[PDB]
Amino acid sequence: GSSGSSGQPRLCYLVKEGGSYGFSLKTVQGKKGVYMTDITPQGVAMRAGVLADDHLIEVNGENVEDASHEEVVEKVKKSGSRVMFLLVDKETDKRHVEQKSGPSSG
Repeated sequence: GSSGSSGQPRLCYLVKEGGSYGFSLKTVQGKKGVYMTDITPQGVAMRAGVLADDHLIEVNGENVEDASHEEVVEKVKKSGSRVMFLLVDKETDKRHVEQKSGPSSG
């Protein structure tokens, strides 16, 4: 329904403008759920105020936290022309922070 519009996280209301939105979704191995990776500049996304590496919480009012890419990509196209994306900032959230590894040779 309409219980709760905005709260802790930021509401990113996307509005179809040119061909495809200004964001891109991708599935990462090991991780559960989809999120924004490519945020086109001065585009539909960058305009809505949606940052990258933001774990999806719900689309058009449909929790996608543990939703498969297929479920989302389909919910977005079906949604119609506009959609409501809700995610958290990359800084606010917390990811697996550890001594990253570089290139190995030998």
